[PDB]
Amino acid sequence: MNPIILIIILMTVMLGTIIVMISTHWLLIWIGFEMNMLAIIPIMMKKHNPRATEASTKYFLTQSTASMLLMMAIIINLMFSGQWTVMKLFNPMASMLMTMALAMKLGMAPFHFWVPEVTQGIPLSSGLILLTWQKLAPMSVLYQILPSINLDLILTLSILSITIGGWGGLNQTQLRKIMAYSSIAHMGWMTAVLLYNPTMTLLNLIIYIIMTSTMFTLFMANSTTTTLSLSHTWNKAPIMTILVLITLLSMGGLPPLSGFMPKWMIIQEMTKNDSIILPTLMAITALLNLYFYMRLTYSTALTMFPSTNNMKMKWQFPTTKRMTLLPTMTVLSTMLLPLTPILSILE
Amino acid sequence: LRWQEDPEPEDENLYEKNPDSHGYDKDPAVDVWNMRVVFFFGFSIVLVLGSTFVAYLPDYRMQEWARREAERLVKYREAHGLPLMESNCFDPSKIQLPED
Amino acid sequence: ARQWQPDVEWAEQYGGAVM
Amino acid sequence: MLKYIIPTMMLMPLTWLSKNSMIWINTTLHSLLISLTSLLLLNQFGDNSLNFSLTFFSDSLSTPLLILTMWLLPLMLMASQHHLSKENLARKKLFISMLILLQLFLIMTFTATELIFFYIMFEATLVPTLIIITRWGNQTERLNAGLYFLFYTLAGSLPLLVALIYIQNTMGSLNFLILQYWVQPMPNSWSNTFMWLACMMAFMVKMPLYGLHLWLPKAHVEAPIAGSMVLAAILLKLGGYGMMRITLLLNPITDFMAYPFIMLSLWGMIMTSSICLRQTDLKSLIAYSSVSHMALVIVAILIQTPWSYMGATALMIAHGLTSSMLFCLANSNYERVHSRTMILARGLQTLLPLMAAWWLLASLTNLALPPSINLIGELFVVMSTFSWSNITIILMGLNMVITALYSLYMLITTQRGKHTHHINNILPSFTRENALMSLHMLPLLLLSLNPKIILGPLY
Amino acid sequence: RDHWIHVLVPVGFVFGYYLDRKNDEKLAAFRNKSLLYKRELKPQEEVTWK
Amino acid sequence: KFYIQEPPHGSPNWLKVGLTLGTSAFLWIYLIKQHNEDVLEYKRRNGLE
Amino acid sequence: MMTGRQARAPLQFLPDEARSLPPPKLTDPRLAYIGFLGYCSGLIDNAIRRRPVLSAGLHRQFLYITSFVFVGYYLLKRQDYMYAVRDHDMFSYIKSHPEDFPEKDKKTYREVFEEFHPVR
Amino acid sequence: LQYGPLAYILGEKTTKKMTENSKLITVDGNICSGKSKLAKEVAEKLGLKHFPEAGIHYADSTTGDGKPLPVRFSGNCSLEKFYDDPKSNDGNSYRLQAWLYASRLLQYADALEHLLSTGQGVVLERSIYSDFVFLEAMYRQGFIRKQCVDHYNQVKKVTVCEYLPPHVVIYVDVPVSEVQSRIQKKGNPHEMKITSAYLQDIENVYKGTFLPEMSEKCEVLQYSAWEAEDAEKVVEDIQYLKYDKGPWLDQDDRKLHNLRMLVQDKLEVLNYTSIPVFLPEVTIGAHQSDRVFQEFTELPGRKYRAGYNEDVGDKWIWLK
Ligand SMILES: CCCCCCCCCCCCCCCCCC(=O)OC[C@H](COP(=O)([O-])OC[C@H](O)COP(=O)([O-])OC[C@H](COC(=O)CCCCCCCCCCCCCCCCC)OC(=O)CCCCCCCCCCCCCCCCC)OC(=O)CCCCCCCCCCCCCCCCC
Ligand SMILES: CCCCCCCCCCCCCCCCCC(=O)OC[C@H](COP(=O)([O-])OCC[N+](C)(C)C)OC(=O)CCCCCCCCCCCCCCCCC
Ligand SMILES: CCCCCCCCCCCCCCCCCC(=O)OC[C@H](COP(=O)([O-])OCC[N+](C)(C)C)OC(=O)CCCCCCCCCCCCCCCCC
Ligand SMILES: CCCCCCCCCCCCCCCCCC(=O)OC[C@H](COP(=O)(O)OCCN)OC(=O)CCCCCCCCCCCCCCCCC
Ligand SMILES: Nc1ncnc2c1ncn2[C@@H]1O[C@H](COP(=O)(O)O)[C@@H](O)[C@H]1O
Repeated sequence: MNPIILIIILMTVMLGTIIVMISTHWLLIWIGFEMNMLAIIPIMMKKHNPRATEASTKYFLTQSTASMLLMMAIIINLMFSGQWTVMKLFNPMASMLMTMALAMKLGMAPFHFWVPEVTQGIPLSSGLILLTWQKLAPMSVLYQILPSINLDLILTLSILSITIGGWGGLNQTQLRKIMAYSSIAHMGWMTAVLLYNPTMTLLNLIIYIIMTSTMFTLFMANSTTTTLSLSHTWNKAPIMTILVLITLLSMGGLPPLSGFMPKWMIIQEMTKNDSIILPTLMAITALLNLYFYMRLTYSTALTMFPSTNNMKMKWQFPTTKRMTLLPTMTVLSTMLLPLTPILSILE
Repeated sequence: LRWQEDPEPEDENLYEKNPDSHGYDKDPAVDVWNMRVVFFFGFSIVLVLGSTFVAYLPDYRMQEWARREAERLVKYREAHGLPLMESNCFDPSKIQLPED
Repeated sequence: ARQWQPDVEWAEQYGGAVM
Repeated sequence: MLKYIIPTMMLMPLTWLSKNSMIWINTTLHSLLISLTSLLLLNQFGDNSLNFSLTFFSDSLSTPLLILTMWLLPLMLMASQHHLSKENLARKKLFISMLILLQLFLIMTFTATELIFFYIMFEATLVPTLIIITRWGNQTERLNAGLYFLFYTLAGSLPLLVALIYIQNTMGSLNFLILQYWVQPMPNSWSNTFMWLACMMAFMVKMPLYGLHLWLPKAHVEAPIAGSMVLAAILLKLGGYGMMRITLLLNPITDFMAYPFIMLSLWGMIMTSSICLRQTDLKSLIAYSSVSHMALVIVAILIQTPWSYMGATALMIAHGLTSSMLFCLANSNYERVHSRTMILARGLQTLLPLMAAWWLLASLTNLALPPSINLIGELFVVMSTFSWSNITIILMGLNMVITALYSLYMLITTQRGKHTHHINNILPSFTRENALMSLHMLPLLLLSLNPKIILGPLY
Repeated sequence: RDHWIHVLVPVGFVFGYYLDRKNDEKLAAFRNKSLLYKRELKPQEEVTWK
Repeated sequence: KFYIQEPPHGSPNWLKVGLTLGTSAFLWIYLIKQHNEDVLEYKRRNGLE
Repeated sequence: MMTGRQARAPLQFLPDEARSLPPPKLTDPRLAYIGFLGYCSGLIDNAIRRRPVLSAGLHRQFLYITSFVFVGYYLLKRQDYMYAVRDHDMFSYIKSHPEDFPEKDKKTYREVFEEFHPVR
Repeated sequence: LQYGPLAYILGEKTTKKMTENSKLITVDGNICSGKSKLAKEVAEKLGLKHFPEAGIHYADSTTGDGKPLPVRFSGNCSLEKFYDDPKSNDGNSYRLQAWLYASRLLQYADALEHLLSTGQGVVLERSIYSDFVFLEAMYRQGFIRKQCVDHYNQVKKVTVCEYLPPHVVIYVDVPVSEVQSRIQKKGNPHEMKITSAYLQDIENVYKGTFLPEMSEKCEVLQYSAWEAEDAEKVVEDIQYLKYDKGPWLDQDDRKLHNLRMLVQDKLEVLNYTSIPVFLPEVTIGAHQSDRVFQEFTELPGRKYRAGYNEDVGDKWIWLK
């Protein structure tokens, strides 16, 4: 791709998310989602193979279905309220349709069925954009309509996302599908606390984006898409094994790491509202995510899988890849728990 | 056949190249200084001065005081005809009871 | 005597299409 | 406690900036200096605990555990420098940094005034232990054993997180000093039943409880020597420390919730001891003996009498020293024969007489010989469980037969009889090994002269 | 200094000890104010403990 | 020389070093200026001078 | 939760009443921890490009420390401001609704009867 | 780096520096075809940069001090031991061939990097399009296994697709008899052990597979051994070639910018050379890999990134 065209298209992706974030009219919300999808399709088709065309087709169909259900929810809001302010919806049918549309745009279960395919079909950088930047706009719309979101619907979506994103990654060897099922489970964690305290939703979103961006940046810096090629990293760059070790232990929510920070706070906001069974079963189901993280740490850092002979040539070259913010994101995804009361800046 | 692998190395004997080895290191000066550090800062410092410290603790959890204080109280109330210990720990005048 | 490190049979268990 | 936290943290630049021949000696020296300073925790009072700050305090329960924790790091460095002599220098420094980080988590585990900081350090102790087992263990099964050690602990402890935050919302605080004075009676209900289970099962896994103990004869066997020392000497005692802190909040429901678990321990210490009669793996024999000894600490906490808590903390300190010495002795044979099979190398008193004297003293303290603090804790738990029910002495006394029987059979198989003919690499005992045995055993025998410092908050 | 590394742990002790004493002055709310130990200040004395 | 090819990080990028130290010094002096202005504004608003 | 409080003056990082609050000291332990995070970021940046970890790029390490201290100072100001707003709204709501917050009679333990449960 | 997206934005187009002389010419032939002078002769008639044929130590020549490393650090394979025992148990045959394919891939990356950064054409000797002709000639002689052929085809399928073919392929028609005559006149005691069926398989995969598939994507010039002695005839034939085939026609600034970004990142060039296919001829176990890697770190000038080595005299490291 032409770099000027790449910059204009990425600024258009950002502009779509911004127009979702800053606008007060539902038509501009729908316009921002349309602009975001329309600009992110070439980022997914960056390399021009049949897998990226399949992934972009599946992404287009699911996001287009979600955009049409979003506009039907908007139009029903116009029926029952005569106005267009981006606030609570004035009909439970419009609330259900908009919650379904945003659960499709986030790829929460049982609308998760596009996330592990599309992430596998696209490169690692566009997978990073899909799993970090494409969450910000629908979570903003969910942030603004939470007076009207049905409790049972969003909690069913949350627990179904956590359980399906737990069991999905247990069978995987591809790193992009592992990050995608990790995405599904984390979106379940983010929407389980949305109606109780949306500040912890914003906390979980920020800590998730930091940890996901760390893992995709490590996968790009080592050019690794499978488990078995990530297992050659100790013979190529032994620092990256320590980095994926601490970041995968952090994404599992093991204390004293930063990814223990959201889910603990989530439990801390779900027991104040007298829900005990629900954060308990959520935290027990998070052990599945921890299990396939531990599988990756056994394959990469804590053991040494056998390498090949041609690795000796790759010893004679240093990584010239721009590892943008990788030490910063590594620190901010592991050593951040003593700064846990910083979350009040998100209030 | 199987892959390109280093063969199993032998287990080393620290007494062959150094018959005065203390087991710490294969460099003999490093080995003897490791021995002296372990024996001085472990036995001469922590064990001897630590047992001296534990032996001379200033009335650890004030048991001795509690003997001597008890030796006050009995001596106060052997004389006054008071019983040596009341069965009520707290004064019954300052206890309200739930009536029935 | 030395530490067990994973062989080819251990490594190929992580190299299928599914685990 | 910041006079102990900052030197433990300064052990990190002490071990990463040392010369390559110096990284064991400097860490051993300064960890011994920290362990010498650890005796200033003995400023304990008959009425009040030693309350340092809003975050840190220490009563007479945490103080022997802290002195044992700060004492075990030099002994782990001595134990683990021979088999990691051929190791890469940076991985050797990472090993020492994992042990330093584990000690750093432990000393503010035992001094956490607030219970969720106790939980955070208590679960932070997983990560260095897991990394040590799964990275510097010897055999293949260390990965599976690390999985069992991780997912029994977390499956027990993530209910404990919800339970502690529930106490945080209900009482307003998880300060142990506040909860000494604001504790409410916990009435009989199903809500309080699963409250009790969520408070207790994480520590039941950590002790281990019989039936939940399956992580231990893998995680204590598939680990290196420093990992086995810290697991059997300190990390089994996080469960007893946590129970002695958390059964304050669980009254009066514990007085009938304890009845199954007491059975699981009173029968469990019969079974696991009996398992030690028929173990082929010496390291597994020491592991099942650890389960057998910690069953008494479970019973003594669950009957919650003063004599039981005194005997339970005495038995925890004594078992820490004894089981750490037994693992070090099993490693002293394993560095020579390269197999943990107990029937392999026999008659070792014919070849290693002073080391056989160390085996003899460790096995006599294992079988609770008076007046060792092993016997003091054993005997006080027996007294308190006799006051609990006069029949339990049978299950005590039969245990005190079998505890003798595996302690001497281990002595008879390894050290006595005719030696194995085909084994000819039995070197004389290095000065490091006998130094390690004496630094295990001489504190353990000196504590018989003054046992009141290891008898806990209600001496 | 030829042995600058052998002061990392003792100075880290003393500084830590220092901070412990520095924390005590922040917990001096009830100094000479408890019902057990309150008393009149002796001459040439401004606080009971430091 | 030692290397057969000139390394890109052989000689320091003096423009980048100058920008680094200039930005760092500017951030420190702006931080100390911000902190002194904030303690002055706090003492002004609470009448504690 | 406090979405209506910070909506009349939107997108203000530090409002004017935040200047009524005492700023974090430059010797704040939280700020020194964020400086330590910057130092660790400098060390990881030397490690991933295979530089000498403590020696190479002292200008770069110092800009890491400087940037984290600089960002974290404002983050701590906003943190202290939001907990101050939290307590201020709490206390004004307790003062504005005395029918919901009664002053409870603290009984002494001579009147308070608790059931005794014997350990035997 | 030096070149990136910003330099492409700020005006550095590669069709500006792409003259008529900017031709990538690969000279091919059997083991003693004598083409190596001819290649150099073309590079001294057209002003092209000559690249010699990559042996084991090509990557050693490009990196560090440019001197060859010991054989345990680079290659782990000997050409002379393949000449001695081709059916050897240690798997040296395909290990040597896979290391040679990686070395030729690094050489082809350097060739395209020079051609796209300077606009000077590059003469190569037996590029990656003509490496398989040895592999098949080993496999037809039973020197490797079919699993080695499948591994090579995997690595080739994911590596050679990323690049453009040469402009000109120069092949030298030499019979097996003249090859063995020049081997016996060469004097190498190991190279005289090459069988005649091996050379015949080399020439058969040359004339049967390589040139029939390269005549479509570039221009073949097939000389005999006596008319390859006259360089000026070959260069006069090159200067009157009407380039009408191959994907060098449809190369705008964008595609060649992407190719130049590829060939300047060497670990992405060498990415899929080490695909985790566990073949016993190339799989190095963990203890040997750890030992050889920790020894490679202790080589002089090899512990750090290149401008960060005190022991070879790098200055101002605290400001880099
Ligand atoms: C505060 C200051 C305190 C000062 C006094 C010290 C207090 C006790 C500390 C420990 C004393 C024993 C240490 C040596 C044993 C370990 C090494 C060994 O085997 O050496 C053999 C070796 C002589 O043998 P060898 O011919 O050269 O070679 C050995 C053979 O190859 C093969 O050897 P073997 O099999 O022929 O000979 C081993 C033999 C084997 O004999 C046995 O295993 C039978 C022992 C059990 C039955 C008899 C004792 C029953 C309990 C009654 C005694 C205690 C209460 C008495 C009071 C009245 C009743 C209440 O054991 C003995 O000969 C040792 C006799 C004493 C045994 C103590 C009980 C151990 C049993 C398990 C625990 C039971 C509760 C312990 C309560 C401790 C109370 C303090 O001895 C030495 O070289 C001695 C080295 C220096 C020892 C220093 C001890 C103190 C260290 C503390 C330093 C810091 C504080 C400063 C004080 C320093 C004072 C000098
Ligand atoms: C503590 C928890 C962690 C455990 C591991 C810690 C390891 C690190 C090391 C820390 C420092 C050491 C800690 C333990 C110290 C214990 C020692 C100690 O302080 O003792 C105090 C006890 C104190 O006893 P005491 O209470 O009567 O002392 C009176 C108090 N003063 C002194 C102030 C008046 O010391 C003694 O008893 C010393 C008596 C003299 C020496 C011993 C004489 C008899 C020895 C046996 C003679 C033979 C008898 C027959 C047997 C024949 C052979 C079988
Ligand atoms: C080692 C592995 C097994 C670990 C076992 C851990 C303990 C076993 C029981 C755990 C139950 C879940 C945590 C309970 C927390 C109680 C906190 C509380 O407020 O309780 C009172 C509350 C009462 O509600 P409330 O207090 O909000 O109500 C107000 C008060 N009243 C009752 C008067 C109206 O209890 C509950 O809300 C439910 C408690 C039971 C929850 C059952 C769901 C979990 C199912 C079992 C999971 C077992 C472990 C899973 C892992 C197994 C291995 C993979
Ligand atoms: C309340 C919250 C409101 C919102 C707050 C802000 C949220 C920010 C979320 C940021 C999400 C960033 C997504 C990734 C960056 C976008 C562009 C991109 O993907 O760049 C990658 C780029 C592509 O280069 P290319 O050549 O295509 O790579 C393939 C190699 N052949 O280059 C590469 O591939 C090089 C490899 C490194 C790229 C990593 C870039 C990471 C940048 C983001 C850091 C994390 C976010 C900031 C911190 C948290 C903030 C909340
Ligand atoms: N399979 C192979 N057998 C023999 N030589 C090979 C093989 N692959 C590459 N070569 C190289 O081709 C050269 C023959 O051409 P020349 O450079 O004229 O000697 C050898 O010396 C090797 O460097």
